[PDB]
Amino acid sequence: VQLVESGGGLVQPGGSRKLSCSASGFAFSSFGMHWVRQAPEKGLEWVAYISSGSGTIYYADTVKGRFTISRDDPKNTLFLQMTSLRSEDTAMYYCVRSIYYYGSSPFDFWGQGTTLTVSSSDIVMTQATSSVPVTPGESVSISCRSSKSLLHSNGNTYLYWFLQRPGQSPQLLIYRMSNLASGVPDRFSGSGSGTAFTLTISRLEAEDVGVYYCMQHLEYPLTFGAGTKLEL
Amino acid sequence: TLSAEDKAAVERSKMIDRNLREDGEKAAREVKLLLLGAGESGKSTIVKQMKGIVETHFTFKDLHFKMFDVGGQRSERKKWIHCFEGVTAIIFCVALSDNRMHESMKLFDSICNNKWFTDTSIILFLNKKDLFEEKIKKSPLTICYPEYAGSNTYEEAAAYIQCQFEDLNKRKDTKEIYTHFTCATDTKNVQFVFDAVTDVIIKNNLKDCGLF
Amino acid sequence: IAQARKLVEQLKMEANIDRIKVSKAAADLMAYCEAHAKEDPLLTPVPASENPF
Amino acid sequence: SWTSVTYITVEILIGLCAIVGNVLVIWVVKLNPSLQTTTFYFIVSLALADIAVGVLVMPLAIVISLGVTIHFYSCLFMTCLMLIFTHASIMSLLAIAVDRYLRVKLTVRYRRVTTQRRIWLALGLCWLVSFLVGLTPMFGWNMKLSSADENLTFLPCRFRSVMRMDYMVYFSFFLWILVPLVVMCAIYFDIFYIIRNRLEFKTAKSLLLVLFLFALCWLPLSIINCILYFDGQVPQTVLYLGILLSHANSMMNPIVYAYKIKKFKETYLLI
Amino acid sequence: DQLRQEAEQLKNQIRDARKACADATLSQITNNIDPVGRIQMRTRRTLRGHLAKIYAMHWGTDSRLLVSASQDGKLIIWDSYTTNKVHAIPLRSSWVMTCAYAPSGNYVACGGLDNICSIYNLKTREGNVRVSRELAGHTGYLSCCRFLDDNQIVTSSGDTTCALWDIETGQQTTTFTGHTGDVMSLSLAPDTRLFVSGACDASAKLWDVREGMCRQTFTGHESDINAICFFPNGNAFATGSDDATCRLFDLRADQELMTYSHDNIICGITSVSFSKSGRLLLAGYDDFNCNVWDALKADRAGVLAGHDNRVSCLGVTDDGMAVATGSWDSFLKIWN
Ligand SMILES: CNC(=O)[C@H]1O[C@@H](n2cnc3c(NCc4cccc(I)c4)nc(Cl)nc32)[C@H](O)[C@@H]1O
Repeated sequence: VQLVESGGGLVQPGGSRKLSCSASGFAFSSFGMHWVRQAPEKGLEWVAYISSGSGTIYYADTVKGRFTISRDDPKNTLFLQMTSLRSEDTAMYYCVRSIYYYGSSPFDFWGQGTTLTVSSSDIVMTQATSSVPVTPGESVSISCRSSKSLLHSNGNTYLYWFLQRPGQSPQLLIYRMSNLASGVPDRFSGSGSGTAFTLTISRLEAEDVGVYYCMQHLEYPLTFGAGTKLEL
Repeated sequence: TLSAEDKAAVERSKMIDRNLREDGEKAAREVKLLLLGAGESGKSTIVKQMKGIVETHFTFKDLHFKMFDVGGQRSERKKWIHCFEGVTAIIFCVALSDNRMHESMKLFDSICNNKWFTDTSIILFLNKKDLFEEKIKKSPLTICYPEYAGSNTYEEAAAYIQCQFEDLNKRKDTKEIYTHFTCATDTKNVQFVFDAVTDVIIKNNLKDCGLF
Repeated sequence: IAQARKLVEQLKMEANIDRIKVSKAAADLMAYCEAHAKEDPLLTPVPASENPF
Repeated sequence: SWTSVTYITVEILIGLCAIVGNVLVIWVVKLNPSLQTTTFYFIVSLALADIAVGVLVMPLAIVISLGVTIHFYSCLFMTCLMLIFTHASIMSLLAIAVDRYLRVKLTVRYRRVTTQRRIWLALGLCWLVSFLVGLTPMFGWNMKLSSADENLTFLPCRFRSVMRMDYMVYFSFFLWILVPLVVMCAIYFDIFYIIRNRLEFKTAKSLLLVLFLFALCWLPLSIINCILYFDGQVPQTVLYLGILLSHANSMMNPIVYAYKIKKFKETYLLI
Repeated sequence: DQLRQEAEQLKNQIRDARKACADATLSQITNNIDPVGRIQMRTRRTLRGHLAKIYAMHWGTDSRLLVSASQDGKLIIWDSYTTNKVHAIPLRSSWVMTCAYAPSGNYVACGGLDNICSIYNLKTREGNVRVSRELAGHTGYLSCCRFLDDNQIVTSSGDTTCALWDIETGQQTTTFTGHTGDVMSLSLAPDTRLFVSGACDASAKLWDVREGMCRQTFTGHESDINAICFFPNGNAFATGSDDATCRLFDLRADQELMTYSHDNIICGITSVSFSKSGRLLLAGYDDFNCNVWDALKADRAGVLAGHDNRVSCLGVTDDGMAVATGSWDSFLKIWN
């Protein structure tokens, strides 16, 4: 599996940039695609979404109607065409795949990201800190809080725990509050109830370091946490 | 009341429904022909002559035929034949050489009498014609079927045998028997199957309308 | 000499077999169908609020 | 008078029979899922056309005869409803004929040309042409176009008071009753010639019964009209006869189309 | 003769050891127990989407997942709460006679007239369903794939023999011979260490999946046994013939406990299932309808009658919340 984006670079305000997400190694015509962004040293922020067969298209209310989403299914190429760019659209943009059926892991593989730089109601999720110093061998607990109860009437609690190691792309750890991902080490565990959510990492190793993230799926627009960074 | 993910699930369920319907349609334009017959009856000869369970797929004049051979059945308990309802026609093969003829006759009676094959026409073949006479000269239907009292020639005896197999049909009101005699060497074994399936289908169509 | 030998050996083990009888195991089926009667959603139907279909 | 009472009684009994028969046809088709294919789509379309010709056109016709002082236009509406439903039954019969011709003529290629969508599209086209032909009179083809009395607003309702005769003759009959009959005739002649050449008097008997009952029930009232138009004269009892013959075709169609299919014969006997 | 005399007196005196210790019939004791009345079960969900006859069906282990295998070469995994199709798998052979669901929800095995038990993997990294392992090695048609673990499965065949395979290597790990006809069915025990098989020689037999041992033989019918299942506590098993008789045999009492036939029945049983309490022994018939029999008094306590062709497959969930039925008219109907 290899998602890889392009279309990054410096642009002056008032212009219109465009990004492509070439996929190689999976069935792109059977996966919904999210565009996520991340401002420099601030944190993640969801942008847009396009369900399989180009039917359902959603945007974030910050740039709703200001961006547009395109998709080529027999060519495997996903496009985001941005129409007007202020000094907040500058971010590292990621292209995430998402399959939706009973029991899927719908934020599993994240793309490598691309840098875009511009020259000069909704659910709020709060993370408790910005830096936690720790040594290997010490079990760490991270926690984040939500505005509404994420526990739907189905029984599913749509909270997602990601990890972003320094210099890399994010990686799904938990996709449903207490559900591990595809091939992550079983050292990690997620728990909590309705609004208070804690991720416990026992037997911390040297690679576990990086900025952790919590994100609700319950409501579009998808809202990310502030980002707890484990320090060593 | 649908959650953010149930909406995409229902979209996927609907896409699966669309794919199932559109592949069914494709699977319902294909002519299903069961292949039966006794051993060494030319089943093997016909499948090669034709343009576990062994399926032979061939296209003839825009008709796509799936001919299913169940001779490989280790033990023909035939509690699996009901799986062959709907088949356009049962191609039954017999050889004048092989009283294996009396074995073929009992099999033909069995197939025609089935509650599962009362509406399905039977295409009976006596394909080979190069060794069906050199035996008649030396021995007619008297040796196997004592009752025959006709001329011991090819045409007379062959016609009598054909008639005696046809006699096995116990209800000629619903189904029909299409018999073939022309030598297997000529490539017309398929053409005859094509005409018969065309006829079977034309009659099935008009019978549903009530015209028949 | 060894064609029906495995058949009579299977009949030897079918001679030496647990003999819990037709009235020794009769009260075993009545005990299973009685003591689990409240958990069966087809014998005693569930109320229409706990029905997921 | 006795003639009026007889005409009313016969009309009501015939309509009741048509409604009961078509309702039973629909019950039979819906009870058995095996009877839900193209041929049964056409049959049920004819069944609804006949339920319309028996439920509204039967009491619509009784009202027209009584001649209550209902608005000039309210009467033209009653007449147009009768024309739309009757022309719909006739078009369903021409559809069944064309479906049979296609099955007999397209052979195997039939199912590759006839899909469900095209079936609903042809049934709808037939009902739409029926609506157009029956409602044309409200758009100018009314006695009002010739009346020097543009001020006649209230009148007793007579089919004569609101309908122009030339239409019921040159347009309704010569175009939407005679043409269906000529095309159904050629279709069934060819269908009998093909089915015979391949094989059979059972095929010959069904087609002639159908063409025998349509022509017999749609020619005599039509010629009452053709004569009246062209300066002739006709007893009132003859007029009642033609009307009853048409509304009787309405009830006869079920027994000669739906009960000819062995499957519908088997389901109906079971029920 | 000597061994024929010894085998004759062995079978007759072991039957005499059975008869002399046979105290009474199952109904003679349970006669005073009250009946359950009329279990009028209603169709809640009507799964559609198959366009051919449906030959077999297996529930998921979570009482919600489902597989249905049809004649048009399609295997469909249904979400049975919202009537949604989770998966649709094209089948190398349209001649599908049986299908199974893994007890972990990971794999799905399906086979038939092409003598090959295909095993598919649903939880992949690519998001499609690829064929994991085609178990080949049978000389005839296949029936009753039954998963033991994700690496273990027993499959019956028409080669008069059943086979315990090994999905990792792909070989026939254990071979169970002893039938004289085509084994039409098998049902795994709830403890997953034994199984029973019914064949076309009018006789079932209890086999051990560990040693390949012919532990017990069962007889009593006049025709072939078409389907089989276990009493949910794993101490009795009811079969269904073309004799129009469902029969309940005890694995320890070595004889048939009781017969489940009615005089009004014309045709034979195609499928057999057990409710979760073991109190409703369901049976699909060829008369286009299944009968929910009270398994202790043998009275038809209800008739599920919604199909337009012959019933082909039954399945009760692990909690007992439903009864999925499937027939040759391409419709699975859930009954609650
Ligand atoms: C195709 N037609 C139909 O379907 C319906 O037409 C109705 N209908 C046809 N003709 C008449 C008629 N002719 C009297 C008449 C005609 C011309 C000129 C003069 I002056 C007088 N009088 C009446 Cl009371 N009804 C008629 C009948 O109800 C049929 O159902």
